[PDB]
Amino acid sequence: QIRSLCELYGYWSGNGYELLNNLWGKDTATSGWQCTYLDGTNNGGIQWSTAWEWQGAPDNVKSYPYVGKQIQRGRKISDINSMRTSVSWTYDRTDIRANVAYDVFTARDPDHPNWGGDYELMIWLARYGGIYPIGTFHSQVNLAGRTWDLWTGYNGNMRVYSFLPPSGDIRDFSCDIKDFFNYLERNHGYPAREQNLIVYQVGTECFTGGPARFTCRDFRADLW
Ligand SMILES: OC[C@H]1O[C@@H](O[C@H]2[C@H](O)[C@@H](O)[C@H](O)O[C@@H]2CO)[C@H](O)[C@@H](O)[C@@H]1O
Repeated sequence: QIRSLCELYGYWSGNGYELLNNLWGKDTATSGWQCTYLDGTNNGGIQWSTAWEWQGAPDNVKSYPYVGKQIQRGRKISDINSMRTSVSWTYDRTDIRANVAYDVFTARDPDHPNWGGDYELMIWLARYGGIYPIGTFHSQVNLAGRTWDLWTGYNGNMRVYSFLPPSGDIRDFSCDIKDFFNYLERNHGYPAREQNLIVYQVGTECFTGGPARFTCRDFRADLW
């Protein structure tokens, strides 16, 4: 690895991307740790991985190490035409409580901190160990060439929309996240004309299990 980010909130940025050893829930663990590795920045993308083991509090996320596309504040979702992204990943085992997911926060306050927002949009590519997203099942949705189970609910005052695979995982994925926002704007009254983009990320939410290793073989993201 080019960089090993094993400290709490160990951080790298470059090429308009960033990487964080984002162990935001680790104090709920009874044992374990996690490191995030920058493996490469080849071909306009990022190659990275994370290794971990956690015990305790099986409904509590311990971490969400992520790669993020850096974005400028003050861009309304309605004024973003496209958020094209692809990811290729593997997990070395699936007998763990964890997901793989895109995470996007938006907020009416363009200076809202990066830990949250008014709204959260997640696109889950894996659902291991019997975990649930925030909220309850809403409806099925056709986007990005797939069918999704949409779940909705609240994390504090933040409304969370999570799009889940009905079965299996999706280890190679590409999409335009604006398709997901446009669907929410049409059918859920999502106020895209007053919501600003805060973060644009992919990573893995880790609850319990391991030793486990997530490998992001390639990540690319753009927006226009
Ligand atoms: O806490 C935020 C985190 O929640 C995760 O869902 C939890 C949920 O908080 C809890 O109420 C329920 O009983 O357990 C689930 C896990 O199975 C959610 O999966 C994450 O996306 C979210 O970041």
